[PDB]
Amino acid sequence: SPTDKELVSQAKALCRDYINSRLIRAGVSWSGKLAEVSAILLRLGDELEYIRPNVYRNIARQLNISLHSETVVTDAFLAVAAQIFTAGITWGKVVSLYAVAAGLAVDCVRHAQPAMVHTIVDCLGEFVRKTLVTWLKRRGGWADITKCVV
Repeated sequence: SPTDKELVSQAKALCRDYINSRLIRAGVSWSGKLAEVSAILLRLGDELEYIRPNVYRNIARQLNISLHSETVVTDAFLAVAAQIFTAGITWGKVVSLYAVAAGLAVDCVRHAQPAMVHTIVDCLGEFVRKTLVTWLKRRGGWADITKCVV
């Protein structure tokens, strides 16, 4: 029965881990239950990019991002996050939120804006806190994502 504070802290730690996996895999990272969740998240995110490459691969081009400035990335992330959930919350939609955040973060890092990753993580953290946290607690928390596969 996690608290809202813990759920948000885990949301940001899961974001950092997912992003770190993607940066390392993209080749631009030149620097228990939780690990289970991270592996599921990466798996479901990858499946999303596999099935819908035109939407989740090349996030920056999809959103028409030219400058990787802090206001552009933050407004791009928030505007997509708002549209993702307008019709309800599901685990698949949460996965899509992380996939958008990581696609943006990879593009920032490739364009000499690695400082932006901290901002993306904070934006996802605050969006979860204000939009999703009560739904997560009804599911039993992040561990419920293990029910998204077998």
